[PDB]
Amino acid sequence: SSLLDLIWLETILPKTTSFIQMKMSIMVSNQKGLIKLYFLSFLITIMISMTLFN
Amino acid sequence: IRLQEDPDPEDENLYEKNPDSHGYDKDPIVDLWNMRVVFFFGFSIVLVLGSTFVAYLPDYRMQEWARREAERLVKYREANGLPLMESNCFDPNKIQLPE
Amino acid sequence: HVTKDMFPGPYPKTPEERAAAAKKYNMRVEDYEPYPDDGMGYGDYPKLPDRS
Amino acid sequence: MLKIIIPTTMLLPMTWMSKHNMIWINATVHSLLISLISLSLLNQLGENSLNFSLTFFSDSLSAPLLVLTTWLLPLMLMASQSHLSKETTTRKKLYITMLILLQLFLIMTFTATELILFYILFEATLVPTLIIITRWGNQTERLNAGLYFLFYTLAGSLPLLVALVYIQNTTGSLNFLIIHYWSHPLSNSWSNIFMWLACIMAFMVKMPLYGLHLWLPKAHVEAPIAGSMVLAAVLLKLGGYGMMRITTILNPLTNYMAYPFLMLSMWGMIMTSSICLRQTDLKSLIAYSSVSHMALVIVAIMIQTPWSFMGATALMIAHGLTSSMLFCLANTNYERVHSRTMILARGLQTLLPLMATWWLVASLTNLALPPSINLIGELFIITASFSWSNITIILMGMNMMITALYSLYMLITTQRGKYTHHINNIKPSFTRENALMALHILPLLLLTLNPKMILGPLY
Amino acid sequence: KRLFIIKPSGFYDRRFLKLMRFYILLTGIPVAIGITLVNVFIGEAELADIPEGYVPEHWEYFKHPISRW
Amino acid sequence: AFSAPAAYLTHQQKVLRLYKRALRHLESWCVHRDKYRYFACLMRARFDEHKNEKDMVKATQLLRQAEEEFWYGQHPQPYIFPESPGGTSYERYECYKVPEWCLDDWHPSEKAMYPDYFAKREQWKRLRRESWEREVKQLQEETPPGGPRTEALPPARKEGDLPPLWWHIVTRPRERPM
Amino acid sequence: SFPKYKPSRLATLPATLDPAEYDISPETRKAQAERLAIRSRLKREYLLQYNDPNRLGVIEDPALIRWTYARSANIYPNFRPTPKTSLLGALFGIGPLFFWYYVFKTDRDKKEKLIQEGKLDQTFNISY
Amino acid sequence: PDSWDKDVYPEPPRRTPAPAPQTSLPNPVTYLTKIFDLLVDRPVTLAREFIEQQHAKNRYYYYHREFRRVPDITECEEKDILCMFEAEMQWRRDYKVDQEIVNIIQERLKACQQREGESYRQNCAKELEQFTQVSKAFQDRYSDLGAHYSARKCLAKQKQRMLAERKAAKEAAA
Amino acid sequence: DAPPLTLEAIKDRVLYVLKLYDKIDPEKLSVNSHFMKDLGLDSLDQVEIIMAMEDEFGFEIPDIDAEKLMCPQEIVDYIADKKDVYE
Ligand SMILES: CCCCCCCCCCCCCCCCCC(=O)OC[C@H](COP(=O)([O-])OCC(O)COP(=O)([O-])OC[C@@H](COC(=O)CCCCCCCCCCCCCCCCC)OC(=O)CCCCCCCCCCCCCCCCC)OC(=O)CCCCCCCCCCCCCCCCC
Ligand SMILES: CCCCCCCCCCCCCCCCCC(=O)OC[C@H](COP(=O)([O-])OCC[N+](C)(C)C)OC(=O)CCCCCCCCCCCCCCCCC
Ligand SMILES: CCCCCCCCCCCCCCCCCC(=O)OC[C@H](COP(=O)([O-])OCC[N+](C)(C)C)OC(=O)CCCCCCCCCCCCCCCCC
Ligand SMILES: CCCCCCCCCCCCCCCCC[C@@H](O)O[C@H](CO[C@H](O)CCCCCCCCCCCCCCC)COP(=O)(O)OCC[N+](C)(C)C
Ligand SMILES: CCCCCCCC/C=C/CCCCCCCC(=O)OC[C@H](COP(=O)(O)OCCN)OC(=O)CCCCCCC/C=C/CCCCCCCC
Ligand SMILES: *P(=O)(O)OCC(C)(C)[C@H](O)C(=O)NCCC(=O)NCCSC(=O)CCCCCCCCCCCCC
Repeated sequence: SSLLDLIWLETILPKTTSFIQMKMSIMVSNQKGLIKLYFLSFLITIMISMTLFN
Repeated sequence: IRLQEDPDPEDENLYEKNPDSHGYDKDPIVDLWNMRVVFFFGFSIVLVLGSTFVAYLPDYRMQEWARREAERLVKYREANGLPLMESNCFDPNKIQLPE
Repeated sequence: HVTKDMFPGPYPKTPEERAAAAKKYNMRVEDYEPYPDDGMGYGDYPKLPDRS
Repeated sequence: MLKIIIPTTMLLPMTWMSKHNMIWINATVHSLLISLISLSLLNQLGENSLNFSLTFFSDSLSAPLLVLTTWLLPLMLMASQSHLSKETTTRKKLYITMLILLQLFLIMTFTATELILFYILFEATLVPTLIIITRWGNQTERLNAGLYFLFYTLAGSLPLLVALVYIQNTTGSLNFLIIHYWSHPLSNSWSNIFMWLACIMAFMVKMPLYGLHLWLPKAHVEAPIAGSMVLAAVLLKLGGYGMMRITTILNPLTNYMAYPFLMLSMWGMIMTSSICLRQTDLKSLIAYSSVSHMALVIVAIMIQTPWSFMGATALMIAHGLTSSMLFCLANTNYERVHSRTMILARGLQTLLPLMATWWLVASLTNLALPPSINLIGELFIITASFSWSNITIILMGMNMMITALYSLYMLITTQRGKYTHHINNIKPSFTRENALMALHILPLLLLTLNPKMILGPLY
Repeated sequence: KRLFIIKPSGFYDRRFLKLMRFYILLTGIPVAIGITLVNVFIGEAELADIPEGYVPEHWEYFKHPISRW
Repeated sequence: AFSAPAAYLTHQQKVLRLYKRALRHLESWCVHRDKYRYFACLMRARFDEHKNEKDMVKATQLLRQAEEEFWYGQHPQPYIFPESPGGTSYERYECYKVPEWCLDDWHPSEKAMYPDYFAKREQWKRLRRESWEREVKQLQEETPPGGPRTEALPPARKEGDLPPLWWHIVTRPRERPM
Repeated sequence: SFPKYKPSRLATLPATLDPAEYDISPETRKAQAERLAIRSRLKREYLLQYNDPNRLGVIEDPALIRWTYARSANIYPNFRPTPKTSLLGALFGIGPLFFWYYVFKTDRDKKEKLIQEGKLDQTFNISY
Repeated sequence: PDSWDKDVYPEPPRRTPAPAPQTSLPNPVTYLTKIFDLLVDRPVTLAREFIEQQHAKNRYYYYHREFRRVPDITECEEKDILCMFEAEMQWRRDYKVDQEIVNIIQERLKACQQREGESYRQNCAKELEQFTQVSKAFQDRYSDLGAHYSARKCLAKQKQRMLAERKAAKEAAA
Repeated sequence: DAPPLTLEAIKDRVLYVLKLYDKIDPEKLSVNSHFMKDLGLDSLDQVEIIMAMEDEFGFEIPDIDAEKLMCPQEIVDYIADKKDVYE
């Protein structure tokens, strides 16, 4: 009941996936809205697209 | 307190106003007729009629037909010395094995 | 009628927390003893004697 | 199947145009009429299924489930009318509409002749269930329960959609008759392994398989009475029906990919019975009992023999009826004392005699007491598993012992003993509640009388 | 001397049992009477070879009169 | 069971309970009445021998030694009265005990079957309802500001009053209800 | 003298044999008085609510609520992954699965070997 | 009786010994049998005679359905759905008939064992051999087809069995 | 089954037992005489009296309640109250 059903079977599928999604969501949405920053990101993306993709 | 919230009302008892209550509704007449329709339809109609319908369902699974066919085949085979159960479901003459 | 502060909580770390937990469970501070913090999820629930 | 589908789509306008005090009466009467009409599907053939048209067909496996759904709707109506007295007329009509939509989707699911339509409908069953749970549940945990249920089921089912469209592209048709007559062996390869995994994992999540079951205690405990009744009686049987239907094309890969699922099902059946032994909540106890029974059904389907399929079908029907009855009894006791703790209310044997009799009969049917169809299905599954291997008897015997132990423990704790001194609001059992219990139990005994009606096509 | 026996209300359980028995026997008794009369008077069919050139119906392929109906 | 327990057992109470328990187990060993009388007189002689002791530490030591001796020499299957907790007839009638709150939920026809009893029951209910405020006021007047330090309850200090917290004690189910 | 009694987990020490019962400090008496006072306060509250004529319902038990909450809902938030928890979870949730897999796989391998070798008594084994 | 075929359901001729009493005491079994005949057998016989007389007034018949043979899965072409369906239905009906044949033989075996009683081991050797042959053939035909059995799977199993037999015969003749 | 008890029967039986006790003079024994103050007994004698009453009536008086039964009338009232005797 406790160790398997309520702790580890909760830790493997539903809790770890939710934690990963929350962390990635915070990482993606943690932007200060600076055009300089994301336009430099645009420049990096343009260079990567030009070079890596052939 | 942080809200203007109603207090939790006390639980209501149907037997308080209607001593002979079936528990279906507050109105006595509607309660009685709900009980009547539930009991009549459910018990009488569904239980009795559906159960006798299932009991007297026609033998579409061919249990009796299969028994009669097996009896005829056993009679024919044992009356002529043939095996009662064939060793092959299909004909080796009609089966062409690869070489 | 039970308030949110009258529910089992985390493992008590300080004497203030232990005193609050003992008061919560209607138990004396000296008689209150939580399960060891092994990460098994007991929390601040008291470890009453194993008798029936 | 239109003679059954259309009456439900007419039940909807009846519910929305009835008077405020006649909605329950009309819905119950016409649901019983629809059930009586749907009893005709039990006249099955001995060679092939009943192919009504290009879209809907009925089989010896689909018929008992349809009859169970049509019979279960009025019982849900009775319980809902019990616990929804103070709701407004519009919300009562909305609740009845949700129940009607769920029944309609279940009927179309069990009668769908194509795999993609079956997928669409058995996914459509989530929306009314989620609305019912997250809207008319009592506790704060209904939201989390609905999230768990929805996301478990969908994470299971999306790869099933991908597998179905891939199978359609590869073979040309998803029609069940075509995929059965034109079935070809599944070679041992990673691609076939992952197709097998997609299909079987979707249906295992729906079953639920051990290790994929948390959503079941969460949803069943926190759902209203009607939601709990439909979740255990029918919605759990979608996985078994799908696995019986889908395993046609998965051979001979099933002979080798079934080991992890068989081990999980057996050991988790033991584990969930043991969990039932030490449960402080009655609804949780019933939910874990459901988990154990569906794990046994999973074992039967995975071993995949003609004797296992019959036992699986019988166990599905019997478990549906028994779980509905147990949930109804627990809901009555909850309505008495407004709490789900099992040891809070005791002495109910001396406070409510006939309800104690209903409890005793339900507990006797929960454990495999012969000649009940519960025992018939369980014994067929146990014998098939014994033929599969000779230690499955050890596992099944342990499970049966723990099943009897926890069933009688629930009965003794809830009924026997001395009543709680301070609980003085336990009014005499209502005629409605007693009629609900009688309508739950009598069909079980009649099916015991006539067992071949629920043994599936393999009979 | 006789002492009062304190018991829970059994009127509601007795009423439910009476109503359930009545509604089961409301249709059960007529069904039993009809089945008995059918069995006694309109007995079961006798198995016989199909006459040459005759095509019977399915209800003529079934035996019991109620199943044939 | 009718007396509120104290915070502790005194030395005299401990030794008296040991005396009674030892006599009971000796009677279990000595089935016959004359033999039991002989050995019980010897046991009381031992207790009289140790009756006078100025050193309470030595008295406690003797009590501990006697307790160890009893635990070694106890009857594994002592005699227990049928109604006593270990008895064969213990708690047999707990299923027949039904309360008056269950009684008042009866149908009007069931109530009318017993006209005279329910009149006295209504008189009892009026007596209960007319005294609760006095009972609770008396309880809150006598208790210390800190709170009750024991489970004892006060009597009725006035002529027209009833002892507080009396309803369930008075109306508890009979020993043989049915 | 007489043989000593060794208390166990499932056969505890009797109260009359506890050495702590014969060494009573004045602090112990104060602790006992405090425990009795706590019990008396709880008993008084319960008896007041139980003998209230106007009460119709269940007297809520905060102790019962705490017990049912700790047994069910307060387990995961207080769970920390430690070596002990990890080892116990791995053992109790994996070892039985692989053990039964090994047992059944060996049994079925032996059965299949016998079937292929054609020296297994399969006569009358019609039902499967 | 004429209800069932005596050749399909064999039964040895009964040999009831003639009673040869050796005591002057009355026979309580004989007296009780006479009372049973006078109190039960005659009333039930009269009731059944009335019932049969009622039945004879409204006599009607029911027939046994006949199925003509259709080409089987061996004759069916590959992915010919109509012929495949016909062959599958015929194979299923034949499977049911074979199951009932095995049931008939098993019933015969059980009845012979019970009839022979204390000497069933020797006197029932004839019925045990028939059951052995029937069970062996039935198992060889429908042993491990599976839950989703079909005429194609049974044909494949028969082909495998025939290939094994041909290989064994060729090895023996080599 | 068994005939019901009465207050008079309980009193007669307890006085019977106490008069068969050899440390109590039956002439100076009344239903209101105290075991310690005016009968001259002690704690062990009171324990023996309680055990004798337990044997007489076939039920056990708990030790917490037995210590306070210091009078034959108190014993009668306790036994009648436990046995539900009101006449
Ligand atoms: C109160 C609440 C209850 C709730 C219950 C739960 C909920 C229930 C829900 C509803 C359920 C619905 C069920 C539907 C059932 C449908 C009917 C059905 O399937 O019937 C089956 C079947 C019907 O057969 P069929 O296929 O229609 O036709 C049979 C033949 O082909 C043709 O037969 P035939 O041509 O030979 O003629 C036969 C004819 C005529 O037969 C006779 O006449 C035979 C007797 C003749 C005796 C004559 C004696 C002499 C009298 C005159 C003497 C005068 C002279 C005296 C001289 C004195 C001496 C000098 O009799 C009949 O037809 C019998 C009809 C029986 C109808 C049964 C209906 C059941 C109830 C349905 C409704 C449900 C609700 C309850 C209603 C209750 C109503 C009461 O009937 C039976 O099985 C009847 C019983 C069988 C015999 C008794 C049992 C024997 C068991 C022995 C073994 C076990 C022993 C060990 C015990 C355990 C261990 C200790
Ligand atoms: C060769 C002939 C063979 C037999 C053929 C039989 C054919 C019968 C044809 C007539 C049927 C319709 C009339 C009777 C209907 C039942 C009434 C009854 O019994 O009431 C008594 C019972 C008991 O009556 P009561 O308890 O109210 O009255 C007792 C008497 N007093 C007034 C003194 C109190 O009625 C009820 O309980 C009422 C419940 C609700 C009934 C609603 C009926 C709606 C209309 C009928 C719908 C039927 C649908 C069936 C399903 C579909 C078809 C399978
Ligand atoms: C004491 C009472 C009885 C008195 C008897 C007096 C002596 C009579 C002597 C002669 C008896 C026979 C005379 C007629 C002969 C022909 C019989 C006949 O027609 O047989 C036809 C057939 C015979 O089989 P058949 O295969 O020959 O069919 C021929 C069909 N005909 C002739 C009509 C074209 O028998 C039956 O069908 C059996 C009777 C009907 C069974 C089903 C009844 C259902 C009733 C309704 C159920 C409930 C519905 C409502 C539900 C909701 C309620 C609220
Ligand atoms: C208060 C005291 C209680 C006990 C006493 C009650 C009164 C006495 C009752 C005694 C009954 C004891 C058992 C004896 C039963 C006799 C009748 C029984 O034997 O008949 C069965 C009849 O079986 C029925 O089929 C059972 C009906 C099953 C109904 C299923 C449920 C009905 C719909 C309910 C909807 C719920 C759906 C649930 C999921 C599907 C046997 O079937 P069968 O031998 O062949 O019938 C012969 C007729 N033939 C030859 C023409 C076929
Ligand atoms: C799939 C379908 C298969 C075919 C089905 C065919 C059958 C059709 C089924 C018809 C449904 C039967 C009616 C349903 C129950 C009706 C409920 C009802 O009667 O209402 C209660 C009703 C009115 O509402 P009140 O209680 O007064 O509320 C007042 C609020 N101030 O109560 C009463 O007072 C009425 C009392 C006398 C009426 C008695 C009615 C008896 C029932 C029989 C009438 C039906 C006629 C038969 C037609 C047969 C057609 C085949
Ligand atoms: P009343 O209030 O007058 O009671 C007098 C008392 C006893 C309270 C004294 O005032 C008192 O406290 N005296 C000093 C303390 C004392 O007496 N200590 C010793 C008493 S215990 C003792 O001596 C027991 C020894 C013999 C009995 C041992 C029992 C073991 C045998 C049992 C065997 C089990 C089966 C037979």
